[PDB]
Amino acid sequence: SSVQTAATSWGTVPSIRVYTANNGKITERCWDGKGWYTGAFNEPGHNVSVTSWLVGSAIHIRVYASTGTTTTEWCWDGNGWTKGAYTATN
Amino acid sequence: SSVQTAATSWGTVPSIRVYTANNGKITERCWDGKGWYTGAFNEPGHNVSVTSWLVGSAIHIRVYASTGTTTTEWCWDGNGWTKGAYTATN
Amino acid sequence: SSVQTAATSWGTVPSIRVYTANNGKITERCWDGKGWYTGAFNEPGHNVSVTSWLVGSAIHIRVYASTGTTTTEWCWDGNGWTKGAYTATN
Ligand SMILES: OC[C@@]1(O)OC[C@@H](O)[C@@H](O)[C@@H]1O
Ligand SMILES: OC[C@@]1(O)OC[C@@H](O)[C@@H](O)[C@@H]1O
Ligand SMILES: OC[C@@]1(O)OC[C@@H](O)[C@@H](O)[C@@H]1O
Ligand SMILES: OC[C@@]1(O)OC[C@@H](O)[C@@H](O)[C@@H]1O
Ligand SMILES: OC[C@@]1(O)OC[C@@H](O)[C@@H](O)[C@@H]1O
Ligand SMILES: OC[C@@]1(O)OC[C@@H](O)[C@@H](O)[C@@H]1O
Repeated sequence: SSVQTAATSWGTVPSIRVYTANNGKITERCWDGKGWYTGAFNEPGHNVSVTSWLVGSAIHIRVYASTGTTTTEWCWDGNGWTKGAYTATN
Repeated sequence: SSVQTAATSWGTVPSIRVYTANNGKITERCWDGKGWYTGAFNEPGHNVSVTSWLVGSAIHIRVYASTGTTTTEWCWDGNGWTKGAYTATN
Repeated sequence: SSVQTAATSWGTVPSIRVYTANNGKITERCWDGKGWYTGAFNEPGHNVSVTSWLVGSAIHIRVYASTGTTTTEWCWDGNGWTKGAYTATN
């Protein structure tokens, strides 16, 4: 089984985040113009998607991690990853 | 097996749409700033991807639903989901 | 068993790019307002994700193609697809 990725970007530099689900574990690689480095994201999940939006120059990322029929939303709003209010009855 | 998701967002509130493939069916959950609810999208499919774009204040969404090697495009343009012109030789 | 897609778009026409992973081959279908056609992207991979951003009117596209634990970044920056500096630790 191949890894599964999800990717988002913002601005014109750009900044890029790539999330990889590997055997149930989702980690994050980051680009800000000067080389790829490992990010703070680390959550369980066999499938992953992501969206993001800017307010001014402040980025907001939402990552959706799925295992079985359970999708968990994870939020970045400048100060650490927190669990979001997303629910879905599957 | 796990569900598969795809997400899109627009604006600064923001608005968020999350599409989930589950056992041959794709459904949609929506956020417009005050709680999650279930959206109009409801189409068969085992894999899903999405993109969207604003034209002034008007959002357009395209959802790509695939089963086997067949991929159907569904269009939102302000009032109702309609089948799109996408084709691909697979 | 179903094919896997990823989509991105830009501008207000819009331009759309849909990437399809089918049996270890990722190919590209393009829309610019006047009908669908096949693009120049052809790379090996079992999973695909995409992000894009505009620099003025010039589009920049990053496609992340994964097989096993290897993810390769492919870069469009106006004149041909080249391999990007993305690496990970998988
Ligand atoms: O690259 C730095 C960082 O804070 O940027 C925002 C998020 O992508 C975080 O996971 C990441 O650690
Ligand atoms: O600030 C976090 C939050 O309110 O952001 C908007 C949506 O993603 C919600 O699900 C989420 O809980
Ligand atoms: O959130 C309300 C709604 O009209 O927004 C646009 C589309 O996502 C529709 O499916 C959805 O029901
Ligand atoms: O308005 C619908 C439509 O023209 O929008 C742009 C593309 O998504 C086309 O495939 C689609 O048929
Ligand atoms: O539509 C023409 C084209 O050059 O546009 C940019 C990239 O998507 C290329 O693969 C594609 O062939
Ligand atoms: O111009 C190519 C490049 O520098 O663009 C930004 C990032 O996608 C890098 O991985 C990539 O090598």
